[PDB]
Amino acid sequence: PLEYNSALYSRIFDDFGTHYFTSGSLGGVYDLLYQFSSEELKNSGLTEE
Amino acid sequence: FYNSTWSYVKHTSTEHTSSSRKRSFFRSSSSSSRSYTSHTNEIHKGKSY
Repeated sequence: PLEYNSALYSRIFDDFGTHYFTSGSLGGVYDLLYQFSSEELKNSGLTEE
Repeated sequence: FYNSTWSYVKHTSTEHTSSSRKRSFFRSSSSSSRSYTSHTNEIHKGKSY
């Protein structure tokens, strides 16, 4: 609308957001977390009586 | 994962031996042997992945 109607403008930012890129970089993100946990017990017992 | 393993052996033996010779113009021999064995083996395993 020509007259200010907050709702119908707000729709604009809903649909297209508030800003555009004047410049930027494109590429890819490789993000890895690996976490290994290990635990061993051994028991040996011998009696002669 | 956990992998759990128990192994038990109990070996027991008990023995008795007796001899008794007597002479009094009557002659005698007396003898007793008693042997006991109790043997227990247990193996227990739990494996979860």
